[PDB]
Amino acid sequence: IPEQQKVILIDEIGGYDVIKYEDYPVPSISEEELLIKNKYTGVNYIESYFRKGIYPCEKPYVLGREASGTVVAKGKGVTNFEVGDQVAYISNSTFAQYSKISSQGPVMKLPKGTSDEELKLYAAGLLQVLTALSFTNEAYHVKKGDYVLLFAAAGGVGLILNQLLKMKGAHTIAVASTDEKLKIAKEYGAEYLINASKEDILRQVLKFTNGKGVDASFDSVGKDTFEISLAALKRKGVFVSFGNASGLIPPFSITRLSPKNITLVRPQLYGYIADPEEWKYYSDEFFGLVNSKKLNIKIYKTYPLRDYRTAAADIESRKTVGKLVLEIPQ
Amino acid sequence: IPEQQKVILIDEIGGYDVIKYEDYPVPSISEEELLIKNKYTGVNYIESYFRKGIYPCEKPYVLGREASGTVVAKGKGVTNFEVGDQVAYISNSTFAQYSKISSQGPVMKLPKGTSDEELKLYAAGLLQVLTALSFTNEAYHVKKGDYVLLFAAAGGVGLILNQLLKMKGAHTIAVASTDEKLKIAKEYGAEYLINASKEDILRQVLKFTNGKGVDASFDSVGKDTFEISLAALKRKGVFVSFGNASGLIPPFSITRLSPKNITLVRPQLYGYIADPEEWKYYSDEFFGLVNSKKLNIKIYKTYPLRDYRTAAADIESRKTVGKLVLEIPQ
Ligand SMILES: NC(=O)C1=CN([C@@H]2O[C@H](COP(=O)(O)OP(=O)(O)OC[C@H]3O[C@@H](n4cnc5c(N)ncnc54)[C@H](OP(=O)(O)O)[C@@H]3O)[C@@H](O)[C@H]2O)C=CC1
Ligand SMILES: NC(=O)C1=CN([C@@H]2O[C@H](COP(=O)(O)OP(=O)(O)OC[C@H]3O[C@@H](n4cnc5c(N)ncnc54)[C@H](OP(=O)(O)O)[C@@H]3O)[C@@H](O)[C@H]2O)C=CC1
Repeated sequence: IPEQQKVILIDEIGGYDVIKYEDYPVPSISEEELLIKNKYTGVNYIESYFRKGIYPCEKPYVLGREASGTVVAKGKGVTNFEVGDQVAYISNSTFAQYSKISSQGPVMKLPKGTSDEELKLYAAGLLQVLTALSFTNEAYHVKKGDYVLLFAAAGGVGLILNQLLKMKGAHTIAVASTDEKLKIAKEYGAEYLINASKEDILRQVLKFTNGKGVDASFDSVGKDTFEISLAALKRKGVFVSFGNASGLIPPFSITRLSPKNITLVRPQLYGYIADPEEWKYYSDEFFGLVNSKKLNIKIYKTYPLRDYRTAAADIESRKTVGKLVLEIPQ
Repeated sequence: IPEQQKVILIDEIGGYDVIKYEDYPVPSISEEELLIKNKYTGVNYIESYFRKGIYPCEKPYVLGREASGTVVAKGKGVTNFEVGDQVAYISNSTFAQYSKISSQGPVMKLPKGTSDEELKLYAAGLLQVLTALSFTNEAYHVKKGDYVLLFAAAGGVGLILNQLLKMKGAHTIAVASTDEKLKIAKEYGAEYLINASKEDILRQVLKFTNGKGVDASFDSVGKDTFEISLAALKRKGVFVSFGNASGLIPPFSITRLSPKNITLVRPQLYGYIADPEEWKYYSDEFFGLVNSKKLNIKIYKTYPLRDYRTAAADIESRKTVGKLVLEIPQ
């Protein structure tokens, strides 16, 4: 195990030029930790918030949220994992050849002899599926018959949400920026389609819901959609605001939730997988759905780790559908 | 039916001197409305928000939220009520000898022979019981074994919540400004007591919840308890912010709900009794609980309508427990 490795990091906030592919230390591990050599890591929109200074982080800051790979070292007290075990896990600093995580943390042991193709699939699906599952179970518990507004409907999280909402018998009103995206959203389970580049979103939502509004809004767009979601919600509806793609929602007076008794939730994945029991619940569900092919994980493109800047530009351009994946160099 | 009556109104914002006991027209009614002669009307803290300019209202503004009385006139299209019916109802402009409401609104027909004491009881209990029922059913669905933080615990809504939370098998952590008030909260079902005037609230909450925090906070205090509730909540906890006794909560970034996946609700009673089906559900439940004295309605003091200003001063002084009621001389 080397002293140094290649990672993607940022030294400061800014545009794509601040993304660096550089030598960086391999982390040391404690008695309960795993050292994992990564093979694949998923691209997630959140990296843009850190890069732009929307979310704070101590810099130099190694990027990444999830990875799949192989345990190459373990602490003295680790019995639930073996060296050579193939794993998928949620962790920072995963745009890297080597990352560490607690053996008690959000790491799942994959079946022995898992292939590289499957490893890529798990790296592509893990974070976004866990997010979709937990947000539709706990943030707002989606019921059969619910009308649900879904923004960024053909994106990574969006395509998983489409599938889950269909499975649950919800009526999904999908919003995306092109007709070609909405076609894919439909393929993935969306019932009603709104092209935000052509149509009045609120007017269409009210049309599809008989003027009543939606039971819940799963809205990852933030600033530019806040007023639309609030207006589109039915009385007693639930607003799950879970992203900032168009910017942060400015500070608001919670009195605005009152006329329609709107419930507000601004969740993050971590808070639903924080215990071993919560992690086992959702990671087991993730595995079952993906393995049985009940959930499809659409991969837009795979890029070498050093090409993350291209992936960042692609996803932020709004051109993409599904998941972008980065191949970690051996 | 007279053309003129007496009411309590405000012409402008300010202190108690702006509360006026004034001549005012008896309202004209539409074909679907009832005219009700009031006997009793409850005091509610919300009147302070309108008087101080915290909540906007068109002035001159007649005060009141709830009353009990007798139907003295109805519109030609009304068949679900008769002249002579005794009623309990939720309506504005009820600090008055005569008020109107839609026959399709939140008004309930009381049994023939309802006594004067019962009329008083219903006017004392209606708004606060409906609030407590709906907020513990829908705003946050209280479960057996939940730890629940309760501010203003010996107040009108507070004493109802203490009783309901106990009935549901929840564990109430009651917060109030004196030991004497807390003794009453305990009598009404509180399991834990915190004197906000001399204790470290968060430290006591963490003691009582064994470090976990509360499952929900029912917090009617607003500005000055915002931070404490957020800190006191368990991971995945629900914040039911439902009053502004200390002032409005200033605008804040909803990302502050993210570290603990906190659900936020800022409900108003109306939004849970907005249609005939919802109104029937909660008003039937209110009646059973209050008529049977399963729920106790503590009356602090009864004032004549003309003396609302003393009641306003009393409740705002923080010296009161339970409900203040206004009696209208007939
Ligand atoms: N709270 C949490 O724990 C998590 C939150 N997220 C959030 O969910 C969202 C989806 O993540 P992910 O699947 O990685 O990304 P996506 O693949 O969905 O890409 C982002 C999409 O957002 C839409 N969008 C709307 N407005 C803008 C804008 N002004 N600029 C750029 N894109 C915009 C675009 O679709 P279109 O053009 O069709 O509108 C774009 O394709 C992100 O906002 C992300 O931050 C993701 C995972 C966990
Ligand atoms: N959202 C809704 O639909 C409804 C909201 N409400 C709200 O619920 C709360 C209770 O109403 P109600 O029972 O009528 O009133 P209360 O009888 O509870 O009287 C208000 C109590 O609030 C407490 N309080 C805390 N901080 C302050 C402060 N800075 N100034 C004055 N009082 C303070 C006091 O108790 P202590 O000294 O022990 O702290 C006081 O006794 C109110 O905030 C009201 O606006 C009521 C009904 C419906």
